[PDB]
Amino acid sequence: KISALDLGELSEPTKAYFAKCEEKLGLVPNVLKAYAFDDKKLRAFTDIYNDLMLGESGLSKLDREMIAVAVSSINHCYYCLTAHGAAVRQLSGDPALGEMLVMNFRAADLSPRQTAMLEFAVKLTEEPAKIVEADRAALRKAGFSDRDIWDIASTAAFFNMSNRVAAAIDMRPNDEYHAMAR
Amino acid sequence: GKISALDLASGELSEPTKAYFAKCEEKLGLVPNVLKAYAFDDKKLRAFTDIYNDLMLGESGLSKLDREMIAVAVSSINHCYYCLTAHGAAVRQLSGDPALGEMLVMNFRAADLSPRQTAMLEFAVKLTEEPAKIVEADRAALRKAGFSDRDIWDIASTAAFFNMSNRVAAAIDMRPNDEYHAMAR
Amino acid sequence: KISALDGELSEPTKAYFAKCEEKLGLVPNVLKAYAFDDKKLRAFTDIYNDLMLGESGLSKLDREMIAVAVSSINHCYYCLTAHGAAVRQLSGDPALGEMLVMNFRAADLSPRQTAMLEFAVKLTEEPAKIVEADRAALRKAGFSDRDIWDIASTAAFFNMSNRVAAAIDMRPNDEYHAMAR
Amino acid sequence: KISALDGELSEPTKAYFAKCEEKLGLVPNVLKAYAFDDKKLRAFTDIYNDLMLGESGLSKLDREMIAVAVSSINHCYYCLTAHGAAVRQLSGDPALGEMLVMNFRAADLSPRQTAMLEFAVKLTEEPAKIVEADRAALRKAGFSDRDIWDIASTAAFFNMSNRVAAAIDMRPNDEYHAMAR
Amino acid sequence: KISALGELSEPTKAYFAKCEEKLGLVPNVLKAYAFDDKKLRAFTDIYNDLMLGESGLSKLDREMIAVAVSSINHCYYCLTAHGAAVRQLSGDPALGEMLVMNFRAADLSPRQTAMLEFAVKLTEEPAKIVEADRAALRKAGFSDRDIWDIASTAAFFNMSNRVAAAIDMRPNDEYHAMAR
Amino acid sequence: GKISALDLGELSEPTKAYFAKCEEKLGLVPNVLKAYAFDDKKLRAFTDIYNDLMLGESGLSKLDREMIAVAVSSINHCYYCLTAHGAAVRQLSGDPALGEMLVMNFRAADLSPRQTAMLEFAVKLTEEPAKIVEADRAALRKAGFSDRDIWDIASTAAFFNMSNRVAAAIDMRPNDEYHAMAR
Repeated sequence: KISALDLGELSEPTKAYFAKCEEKLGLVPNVLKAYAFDDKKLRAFTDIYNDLMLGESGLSKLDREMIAVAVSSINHCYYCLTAHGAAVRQLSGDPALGEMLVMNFRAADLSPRQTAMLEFAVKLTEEPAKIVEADRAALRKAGFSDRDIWDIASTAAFFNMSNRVAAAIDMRPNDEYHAMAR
Repeated sequence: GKISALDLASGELSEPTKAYFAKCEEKLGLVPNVLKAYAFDDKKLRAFTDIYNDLMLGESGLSKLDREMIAVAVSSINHCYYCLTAHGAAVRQLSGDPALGEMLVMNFRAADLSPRQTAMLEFAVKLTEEPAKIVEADRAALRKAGFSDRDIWDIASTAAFFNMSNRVAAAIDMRPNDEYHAMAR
Repeated sequence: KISALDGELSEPTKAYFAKCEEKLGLVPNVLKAYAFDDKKLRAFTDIYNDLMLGESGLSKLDREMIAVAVSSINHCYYCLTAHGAAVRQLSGDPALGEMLVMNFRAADLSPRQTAMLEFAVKLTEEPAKIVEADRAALRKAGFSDRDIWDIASTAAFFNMSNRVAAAIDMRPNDEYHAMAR
Repeated sequence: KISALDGELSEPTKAYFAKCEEKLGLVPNVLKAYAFDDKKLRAFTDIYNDLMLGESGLSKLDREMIAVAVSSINHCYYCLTAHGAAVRQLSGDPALGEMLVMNFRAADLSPRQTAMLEFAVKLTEEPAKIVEADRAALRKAGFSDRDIWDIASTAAFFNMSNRVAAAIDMRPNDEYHAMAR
Repeated sequence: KISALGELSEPTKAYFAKCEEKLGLVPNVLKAYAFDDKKLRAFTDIYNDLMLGESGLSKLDREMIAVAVSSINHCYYCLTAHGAAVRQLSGDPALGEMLVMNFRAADLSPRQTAMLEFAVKLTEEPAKIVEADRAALRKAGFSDRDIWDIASTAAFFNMSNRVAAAIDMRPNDEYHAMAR
Repeated sequence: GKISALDLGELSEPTKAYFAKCEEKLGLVPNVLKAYAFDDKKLRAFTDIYNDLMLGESGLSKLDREMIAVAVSSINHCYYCLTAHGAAVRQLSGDPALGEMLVMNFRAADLSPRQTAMLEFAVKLTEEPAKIVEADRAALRKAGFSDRDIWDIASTAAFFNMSNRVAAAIDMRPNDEYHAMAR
């Protein structure tokens, strides 16, 4: 079961893409399978995911994965802590960093720059109503540009969406994730 | 004047974006400020409009008004000025009922909603406040209200998207168009 | 229906409503809810009028702003409608009403206004946790101790109003929605 | 000090305090805090006496119990002290005062008293979420619509009292601590 | 009914004889563990060492932490029992009341304030403790061992509150009238 | 390679002997035992309570109890305990995935009705212990737990509410060995 919801054969272009996934990764990420009932939806998801997590940014790819895990920790999202926790381990080379981010980032002995980024993602996840100029000013003082700030917010905001889709439908992450990068 | 509290530079709009905005303006009589926020990268703008349109306007077992109701209920919980303004105006427009618009912004429990609409909005509230605690009984209750698994998917997506949207606007102090306020009163 | 709960009005109350209808273009629905007991109606109108229209270091708009911000946290349909109308009216600024109903942090308020609303928010959300630095912060913003009293009382009062309205499902007048847009 | 906030009492206020002293053994400090404006003092005592002492399908103990349960959620030192002593005095059971102050769920109340308190808790913690089902639970426990009003009103009022007290750090009289032990 | 969930051993009978003579009652919490003498011993040892052992915190400091924590958690048993201890140790019936109710009304020193504010945050939001929180305790006049002792006292009452809560453990009637 | 953020020395010979028995049985000395080793009386009292509760006779299996520990630790975001007891769930279940699920969100795990009722009670005792009523015990009994089970469930949940708070307060650090174990 990739989820608790019941939704056709895959379209030719999704089979093409999934082939690519299986060639590059060992596997087709289950989130893509969840979306595959509707190619418009699949394509719009992959378009945003890739721009946000892989696009050009002052944040590294690992920065963004660390934001994704921090937010997914607060929300207790099993799919995302699994998939993106594997990504932190893999991108960092540090199996322990992935566990700490999954459990409590305050445990991690992060740099000031990384702390500031994650503390903002925390407030944005927990109490969006309360974000004020002082919260932006804290990121600037940490050395982030305003476009960096856009990218931190966008990433944190995105995972607030991803967590809730996954929770809503009980989406299951690939079993291969668990053993990777340990 | 500023559409957000970030201090962004920007170059010219691409000719495709100028055209696209010419049509927003021709149609809606405004270019929604969120679109202007994403115009620094046509890549992002296209991503945004694709997801928004499929979500809010594509085929669904949810009417367009149901989805604007989910948008506003979620935005009410998170106290999102951008979204309450913009989707509040959409609810008043689509229903033809300015008071309904106001109830959803303030407290949807004050509106005389069908059991179906209540079940939908109560799921959205739980997904907004405590996504860790969603269980099969939550989905079971939507099914008792008549929703298909594809509908549950659309409710969850709509509610999810607004949790993202509210956070992007909150994080950067995004400013809704002044014109929304007076519409459909 | 003015509420979810179930004879004739008194002559004093029938005449009180004649006047409201003259001065305002309507009888506020809260007055009709209390109308089953004139003792209770008089008590309410006495506290309401002293708090909102009486003497204070706060302007009447300052107090309507506090009312809306508290009602916003509590999601009170009656009070957001009624006092939102009042902010639109007193300020001449339809957008300001909406900001206060939705999120006051979007509004471009003075430091004094901001200080006043942040206190009303803490008193609404965690009154257990008020400490002397909450009072010290009002003083820095320039509030006397009597202004602090008035802010506290205005905020406390809509914590009661929000809860009566919510309990009984009290309905605001339709005309409020169209007003001052 | 009776609060953390900074002339003479009026003649009628001095006479009223002399009478309190005789009838109660003390002048309630809340009355002293209001004594800077007799209008406000009056408004306070009118609403208080009507709510707490006026005719209702709720006993006087029922209403003090609501008061203390609200104050306990809000951690109001003034009200837990003053109304806790009221519960102890009216019930003649010091243990019951304690339970209500600490956690009413330990008390072993009737199904009626538990229905009433569960509604006051919800109204206190999440007024945004009150629905018809909540009023329907009161009816099923035997309350008339007018009791529902009185229950709501009592709980609403103490959400205002708790906040005025907390905002200004209002201090209860020392004598309450030893009362009815 | 000490709770909402028989024969005592001879030692446990002896031990209850000394509490009786020393305290004027047998704390109900002891009666609730006395179905197993080794769980009773385990409890008494940890309890005694915690509240009565050598520490840079006073016995009263520790009893105040117990009450502030119990107040946040609304624990009838521990508010009653440790409220009594605070009244008795301090000599001040009002102080016990203030901590049961709201310690911010209490007029404590900056050192006592820092202590209870840390115990509060640990009770409410243990996920968010940080070095700045420990640096604020040092600033208020606490050692590293005093931080361990505060944390352990606060942590223990977070367990006690939850066992009492879970089984509806009832405090002794006699606590209520004491040191008033 | 610090066991905590506090200024915490020279172990007694009995304590060193016990730690060798730890290496022999566990492959490591739990850092929690090192934290307590400044005083053997405290170390002794901790080991006594811990072992009775986690290993002593009980209607709950050892795994049942490690699951209550991880579920509580998950709510409180306790890095020490999620690490140490996450590893114990993986080791006792032989199912790496189950350890992850309980650390992340137990509602994802394919638990029996009975197991779910247990964790649901652990959750409420963790989040809102003021609100525990007879109806919460009744639901455990409907799930088929005895009252001695209810007590053990409550004691286990309670205990980790303390353990998490001591760990968080002093920044106690779990052994790096835990992270690779039973994967």
